[PDB]
Amino acid sequence: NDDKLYRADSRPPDEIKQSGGLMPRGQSQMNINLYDHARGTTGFVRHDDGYVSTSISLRSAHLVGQTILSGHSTYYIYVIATAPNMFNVNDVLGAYSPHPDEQEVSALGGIPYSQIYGWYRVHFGVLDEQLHRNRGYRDRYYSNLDIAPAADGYGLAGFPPEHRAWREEPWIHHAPPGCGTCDEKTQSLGVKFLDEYQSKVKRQIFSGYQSDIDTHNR
Amino acid sequence: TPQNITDLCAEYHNTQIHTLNDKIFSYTESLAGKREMAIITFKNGATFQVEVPGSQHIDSQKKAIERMKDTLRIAYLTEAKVEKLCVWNNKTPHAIAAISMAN
Amino acid sequence: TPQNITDLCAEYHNTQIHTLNDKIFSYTESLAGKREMAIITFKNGATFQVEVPGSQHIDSQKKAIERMKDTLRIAYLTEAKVEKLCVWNNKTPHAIAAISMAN
Amino acid sequence: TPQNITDLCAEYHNTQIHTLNDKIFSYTESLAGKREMAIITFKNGATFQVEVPGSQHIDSQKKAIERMKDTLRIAYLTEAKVEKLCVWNNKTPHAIAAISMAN
Amino acid sequence: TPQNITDLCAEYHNTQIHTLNDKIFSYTESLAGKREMAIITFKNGATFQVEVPGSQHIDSQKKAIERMKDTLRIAYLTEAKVEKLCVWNNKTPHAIAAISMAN
Amino acid sequence: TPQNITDLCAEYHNTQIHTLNDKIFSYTESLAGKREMAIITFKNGATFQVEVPGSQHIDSQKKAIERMKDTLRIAYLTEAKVEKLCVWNNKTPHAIAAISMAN
Ligand SMILES: OC[C@H]1O[C@@H](O)[C@H](O)[C@@H](O)[C@H]1O
Ligand SMILES: OC[C@H]1O[C@@H](O)[C@H](O)[C@@H](O)[C@H]1O
Ligand SMILES: OC[C@H]1O[C@@H](O)[C@H](O)[C@@H](O)[C@H]1O
Ligand SMILES: OC[C@H]1O[C@@H](O)[C@H](O)[C@@H](O)[C@H]1O
Ligand SMILES: OC[C@H]1O[C@@H](O)[C@H](O)[C@@H](O)[C@H]1O
Ligand code: NA
Repeated sequence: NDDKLYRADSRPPDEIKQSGGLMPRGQSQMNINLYDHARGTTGFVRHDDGYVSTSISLRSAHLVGQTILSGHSTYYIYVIATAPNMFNVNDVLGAYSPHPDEQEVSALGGIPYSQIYGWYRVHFGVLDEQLHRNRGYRDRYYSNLDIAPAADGYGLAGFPPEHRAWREEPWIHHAPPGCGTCDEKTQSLGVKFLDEYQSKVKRQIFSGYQSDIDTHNR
Repeated sequence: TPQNITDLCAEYHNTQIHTLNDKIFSYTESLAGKREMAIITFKNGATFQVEVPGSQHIDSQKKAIERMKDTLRIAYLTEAKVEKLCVWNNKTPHAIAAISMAN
Repeated sequence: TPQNITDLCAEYHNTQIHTLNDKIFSYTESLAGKREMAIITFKNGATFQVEVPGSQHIDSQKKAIERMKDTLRIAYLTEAKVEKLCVWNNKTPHAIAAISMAN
Repeated sequence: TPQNITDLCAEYHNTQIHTLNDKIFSYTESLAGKREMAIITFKNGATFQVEVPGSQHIDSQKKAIERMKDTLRIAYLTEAKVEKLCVWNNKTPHAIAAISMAN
Repeated sequence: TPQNITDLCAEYHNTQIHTLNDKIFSYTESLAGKREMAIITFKNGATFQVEVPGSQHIDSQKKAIERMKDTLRIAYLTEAKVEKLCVWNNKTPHAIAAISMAN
Repeated sequence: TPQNITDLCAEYHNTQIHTLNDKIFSYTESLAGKREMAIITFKNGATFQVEVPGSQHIDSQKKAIERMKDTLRIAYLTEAKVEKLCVWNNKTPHAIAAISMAN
């Protein structure tokens, strides 16, 4: 469906375009681990350990931004489409979600440019009401998609091998080999997930880029 | 001049409209001699061809047959929802005359 | 030489500018004989054609008619915002002479 | 007229179907004289060509050869899963006659 | 043979380089008779054309003119950063001879 | 028939392989008379051309030269990693004869 997510970020739109989207800290194979990401503490809304966090409302994203990015004379709130690279952190980490009141939804591998609907500018903490639309966005494509179901994330929760969650439901039924080599398999599962996800986005965007071809004329 | 695919379709004999409102499930193309054609299917099992160019086509259609194969290949890849196809139903599989994409 | 679509449009009789500032809503393509053409619509109902090549076109326009059909398909599939169309309004639907896209 | 790639392949001598259900691992293209061809591979070493156009090809196949090389390039760049290839097995690498993608 | 656009531009009379380092702000294309051309603008107001093919062009340039319009269209649509243009400054708007993309 | 780009390159005395394993850094194309060509570079400074069609080309190479320019532009725009280039090294810049793309 056409639901949107929201994230305050000091990185401006030109940078986001150049970077191919909103990337996790370690990208510039990076560590991908949801439990580590969710527990991460500076100048950024959570974006370490292979994921990029968002809020489920503009109000929430703005409030988070004012906590972390006060003292930035200009920052942005990115409006982001739902798609199956996104996990509801509370649903996946369950009772072990470290900050449940934040109700975060986190994108495994970051948020590709095409998934960004647009952005608001925040000047001196004041949200400017004009939404700037992203030309890289694809509305039919992303409005046909939703976040990933929690069942696709339990196996990627990323708890350490000795963590009790791996012996409890729901995670027991999805534990990587060694969990309950655990961290090695968590990582490789994340890498596989991201590779498969990116294949779909490449297909959509790059196919559109090749829809100019006219065989007969040449 | 017709303003939409349904009215266009009614200008020809042995045609009908199929309403799919769905992306293409499969795309097949061939360079084998006398079978230089494309075939698409939809998840409901519906199968359609772009005909091999032949004496049944006038010269002005040759470029359009090539365009339609370009369009189907890339509609498949972009998962574009196909609204309707106008086809000739005196061929098996039904042969595509026109396509509309919407939604 | 014109530097924009409005001034280009003004050099021709029987033309007008439509200001859309919107992506294309539907794309229709036909290979049917004597109807080798494309039709697009916008969500406001506005409907436009790329004409079947004919006596009204000089030889230099033939390749440009083909380019325009390519442009409309990629604009549709990439959700490109169309700014303006220059069209001939002595045809139904209005016939595309030029397109501008901005942003 | 065949409705699928397997039945199409069966209309020809010296062909076989390869079932891949995988994206292309590498794409190579050449404009070197007498070697104007493409070669693709899959991850464990399966290798296919689109042949240099020659006397073994009728006119209608020459146009489709050019299309097929574009199809393979597009598929490679988009990481599109190739379902099946119909190939002539009397060439090395096996020579592509048709391709299917689903879904 | 030039290694870069600046050295290429310097081989011709009546040319100059524009260093833009920016995406194209607008793209306009026309199929109207005697104005079969494209026009691009940048946000700084700079406007450039691909000239209508004419007697000032040699045969070898015809395919290149068509390619250039393809390149500008896709550059615009993808927001590709244009590094430099080489243009003829004895036309208004200045006429594109070459383009370089980087970043 | 060669089975890969290295084999292909080895069929020609005046070619060599360059191994890049990197995306294209810049893409340049020209429509200027007698320089209807493309140039690419990589971040390490390596510079390659697709030559202007000339007397050294046979007819079968002409379509392949056009395809190569198509390939390089889309590779550039998609940031596709180029594995190897086969080039003629009796030209400056080295002139592309074949490309392989793999991750
Ligand atoms: O334009 C092509 C069409 O030609 C008709 O004469 C024939 O009945 C149709 O099946 C279709 O092939
Ligand atoms: O070049 C195309 C144009 O040709 C004119 O003569 C005609 O009145 C217009 O409707 C349009 O078709
Ligand atoms: O049409 C092309 C085909 O021609 C056949 O004669 C040949 O045996 C096949 O290998 C293939 O090249
Ligand atoms: O090749 C095209 C060029 O031809 C030249 O003769 C002319 O002075 C330039 O303005 C440009 O048109
Ligand atoms: O086929 C193209 C090649 O032709 C050769 O004769 C020439 O020496 C090479 O540099 C290259 O141009
Ligand atoms: Na969505």
